[PDB]
Amino acid sequence: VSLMEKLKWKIKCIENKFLNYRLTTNETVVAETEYGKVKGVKRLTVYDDSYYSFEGIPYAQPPVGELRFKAPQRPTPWDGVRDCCNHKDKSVQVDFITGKVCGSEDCLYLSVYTNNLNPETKRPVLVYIHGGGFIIGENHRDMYGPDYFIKKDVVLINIQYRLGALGFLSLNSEDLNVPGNAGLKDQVMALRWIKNNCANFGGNPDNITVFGESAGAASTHYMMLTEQTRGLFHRGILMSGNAICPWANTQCQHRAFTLAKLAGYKGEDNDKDVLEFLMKAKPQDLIKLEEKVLTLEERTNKVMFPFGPTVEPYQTADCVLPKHPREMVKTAWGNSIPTMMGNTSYEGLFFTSILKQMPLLVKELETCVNFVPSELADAERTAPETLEMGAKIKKAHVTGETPTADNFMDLCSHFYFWFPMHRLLQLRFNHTSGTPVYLYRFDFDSEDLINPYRIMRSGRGVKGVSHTDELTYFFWNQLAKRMPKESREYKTIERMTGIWTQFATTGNPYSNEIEGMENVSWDPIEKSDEVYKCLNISDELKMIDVPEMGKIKQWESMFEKHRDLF
Repeated sequence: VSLMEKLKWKIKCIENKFLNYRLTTNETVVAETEYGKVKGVKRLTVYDDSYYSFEGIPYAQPPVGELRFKAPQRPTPWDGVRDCCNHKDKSVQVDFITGKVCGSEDCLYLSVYTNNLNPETKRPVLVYIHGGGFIIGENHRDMYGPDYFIKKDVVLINIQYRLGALGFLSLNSEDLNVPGNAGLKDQVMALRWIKNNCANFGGNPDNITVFGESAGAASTHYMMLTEQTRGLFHRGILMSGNAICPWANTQCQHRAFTLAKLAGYKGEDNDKDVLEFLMKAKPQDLIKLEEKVLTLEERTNKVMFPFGPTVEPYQTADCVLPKHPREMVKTAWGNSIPTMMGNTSYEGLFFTSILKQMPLLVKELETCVNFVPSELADAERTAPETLEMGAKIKKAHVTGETPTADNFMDLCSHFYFWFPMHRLLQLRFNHTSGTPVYLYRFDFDSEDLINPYRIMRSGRGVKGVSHTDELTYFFWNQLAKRMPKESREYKTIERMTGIWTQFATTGNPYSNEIEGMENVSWDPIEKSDEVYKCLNISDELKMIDVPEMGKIKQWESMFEKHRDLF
């Protein structure tokens, strides 16, 4: 990230600190939790509203020392008042602006926000799980501020969980008790805390919505798949992702060795000796080195991250993912709660940054074999069958004689988001009670209000609605500002927070109390539907046929002779 964006960020970081102080009040308050009393503080927003803020609530034991790489344990109770007027540190990770490692192994906290601590009726509980490819992210308010949500009468909760190798290291040796998915197991324990305590904040434990975006969407879906969380929450919103996206799980059991070797491990490839080294290593040295773990073969085959969600190699008491996600859908309790899913209108437009450093990637569309789903393609991607599936992809996205960068980013919309969404719906249809699933397409483009991911994806002065462009209208961030109440940006904030709170409360996303939904008839998807219908969210709210349907079906055609793999 460029020196100018670095200094610009440094200055906004300084601005945000002074804004956070100014927006604090002296009105502290105390709530009960099952672990002891917590002191929160009331804060202000730039729209002159206010909310009670409880930050730094522990839902697990600090995962340090011997607890590193392991399943989370329940925190120790305390008798007194715990200071929750300040945020805790984020999971150890690389800062995308600075490129330096930041954060701490002590990161298993959650935040609880609400405009009213003593409501007259118990309120819908909204739980946000952040994305960041399972390697970055945080519940800090400079990125995920509840300022918009607290206009509505809900309780909003933002959790943290362990990222990267510290969250997702996986070893085969059953004696070592590092089956993997510690970071997902962090999410589970946070849920159990939310189930059992949200009532003390005015929240209704029988009306909980979990939602997330990117890796947060995949996490939300994982929380809907696992038996570990059955009945814990009641609605799910999958924003630009799910657990059968090709980036959302990986078999990383061999990669521990590689990471230890990068970090200075001298010795042989056996799990026990690898673990012992990794247990004593400095957390920052490990995270710094994660970028180098993937081989060139893996990157070629589109493996995006070294460590993430995995099929655990043996079953433990806290096991989250015992079979592949596609298999788990077939027995998922989550299949039978109201679900909303959606994507932006140009998801893949996100990859512009990466494309600029790697022009050569656009030549991959000449045959498109590297984008054939892994489970269908051969090792070298050279089999005649593979060139045949590749051809079906190329016909779908390459528009002229020679492939373009826009062909590429369009393909990525489908490779990373639409096609996995299509596979999940169809699969889900075969194994569900028949609860509704609603689709949205976020198609609202503005450069007047933005969020920090635009800095990362080099999205300055780029038209189109990229992956993460919609977070801007849900959460406050330190790049935001007060928007006029008549502006298109403000109206979209109302519409987005409105629909989500509408869905959270009733399990039905439609309301005529939302400006612009007067002629909206928003129907759920049926298994009989050959074509998906979605609410398209731009300046106007319009029900349409999903525009990406034709390409979606083309991708499906790759499974013609392999329908059991679909």
